[PDB]
Amino acid sequence: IDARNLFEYHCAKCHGLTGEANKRGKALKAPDLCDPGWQNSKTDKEILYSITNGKNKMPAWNERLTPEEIEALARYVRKLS
Ligand code: HEC
Ligand SMILES: [Cl-]
Repeated sequence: IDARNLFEYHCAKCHGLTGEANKRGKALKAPDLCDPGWQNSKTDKEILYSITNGKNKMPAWNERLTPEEIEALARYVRKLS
């Protein structure tokens, strides 16, 4: 699975290509995925859950993405630090 490319289409809209949240993401109170501080405040089961189910006001991706695709993405979110 090409998790980078799934990410940049689906996700980079808010988190930015590098995972520093851009002005769209900042305005929605997005975190900086790229931040080691943030990365260390979450687990993988937490990340997988939030992509699958949505997080506070944010929608779930388990319609548009397969479980496989969500896992690759979770592993990709980790590669941004
Ligand atoms: C804006 C329109 C977003 C898009 C598109 C995606 N995400 Fe997101 N994400 C966004 C916000 C505003 C937040 C914070 C929500 C809050 O109230 O805390 C998040 C959060 C995440 C997280 C962290 C989840 C957690 O429980 O802390 C992750 C791992 C994450 N987002 C990843 C992610 C992926 C993989 C996306 C594409 C499939 C994606 N997000 C889309 C804003 C937006
Ligand atoms: Cl999309």
